[PDB]
Amino acid sequence: RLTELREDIDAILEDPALEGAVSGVVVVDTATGEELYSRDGGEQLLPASNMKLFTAAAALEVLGADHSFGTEVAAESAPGRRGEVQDLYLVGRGDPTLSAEDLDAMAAEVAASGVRTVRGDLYADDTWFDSERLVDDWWPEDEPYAYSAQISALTVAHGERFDTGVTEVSVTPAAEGEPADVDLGAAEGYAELDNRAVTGAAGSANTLVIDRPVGTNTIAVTGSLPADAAPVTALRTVDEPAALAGHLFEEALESNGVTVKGDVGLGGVPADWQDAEVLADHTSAELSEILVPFMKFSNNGHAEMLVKSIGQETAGAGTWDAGLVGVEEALSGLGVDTAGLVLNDGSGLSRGNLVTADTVVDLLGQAGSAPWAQTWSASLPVAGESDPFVGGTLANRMRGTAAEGVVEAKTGTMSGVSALSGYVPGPEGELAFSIVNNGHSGPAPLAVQDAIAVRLAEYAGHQAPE
Ligand SMILES: [Mg+2]
Ligand SMILES: [Mg+2]
Ligand SMILES: [Mg+2]
Repeated sequence: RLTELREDIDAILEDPALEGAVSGVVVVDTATGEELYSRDGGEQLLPASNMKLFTAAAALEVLGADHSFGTEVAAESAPGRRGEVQDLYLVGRGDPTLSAEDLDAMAAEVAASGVRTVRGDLYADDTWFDSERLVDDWWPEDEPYAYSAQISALTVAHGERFDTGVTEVSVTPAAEGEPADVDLGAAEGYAELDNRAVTGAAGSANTLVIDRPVGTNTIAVTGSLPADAAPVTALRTVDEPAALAGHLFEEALESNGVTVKGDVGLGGVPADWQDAEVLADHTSAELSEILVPFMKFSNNGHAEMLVKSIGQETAGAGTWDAGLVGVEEALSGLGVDTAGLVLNDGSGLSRGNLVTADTVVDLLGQAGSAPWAQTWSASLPVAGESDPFVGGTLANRMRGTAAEGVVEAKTGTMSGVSALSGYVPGPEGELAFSIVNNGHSGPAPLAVQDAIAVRLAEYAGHQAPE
């Protein structure tokens, strides 16, 4: 039975899509420790978003499943008879799920505290983390796109998936020959608009492009949107997420009847403030709950903020250098052998990351016996599940196979890198597997990955739902 499995996986790995590729493929029975399959398990390879497995485990170790994140509003003293304050600070301590609505609610609280006039300036304080926005080896051509959002302790998260440091751009066709309409979303009045896009003839070709040119806070729209085309909506990153948070808060205060006389900018609560008066605050959901949108949808921003939050907890340092050492030490303390690990970020976006399939499987086993095992597993994509908050990045994979509803695994794909690692429950055992592919030059080998996970589900004793 074991020999059949090995031959079938051998055969799957002979696929032409893996031409020139190196593939770490390890399968283990977690009840015994029996190595069911091992090929190039000690080989160092880029994990892409499989890196988040390491990040999430360390976050749960260091911060705890019950950890929550805070945001506050502070003035030098409370408002008095006149209901006045001078300068005002919006202070973020790394909430990756802070919404525009959360800002309105804090603005309401400011007003309820007796503030009627902010006489001075409004500052956005993101000093809980450093101001290093992007990892060294991240590619600047990726910068406009949501997965490459700048990292800040104070950032507005968009939508139910909580994509941080972005605005939603909507482009709507007008009459043929007239410029297309561009709505910048939350960044209206913050980001600059360079709209060069025109409306094309009905039935013409859609060539619309939405950019943020490198080193600018300009949304540049070019090309042609057909008069009969549906509006085009895209998430685009902004420069300095905290300053957008400041702009949005300004508008919320005004909206809530608080007049702001001064300017909006970046700044930290002054050292010489004797006893800051906290006029409003907000507390995020607990980490266990945050893990779900983080891991199901592979949120890069969440991982990096969690890394800087680890640095804060272990060292009082909201930085990648401290956070990344914190991840390694946490993993060691969990029992994971971290010899093959090279940590350059938390998300896996960095091409400077290295793992081995043996290390991933090692982690999968150690996480399984950790007190937080259940919140950890609930965060992972479940193969072929149609509800996006359940299926995640596996929503449209392995449907109508034995893996559907059973395989829990994390994905990770970029140019020349693809990975799938997780668990296979069954009337036999809860198998743990890692598949890491590097070096292929066509599409990512997702079908090869699916084929292994399905064979494993079958080996485990499962059948396709019909
Ligand atoms: Mg706090
Ligand atoms: Mg606005
Ligand atoms: Mg099944």
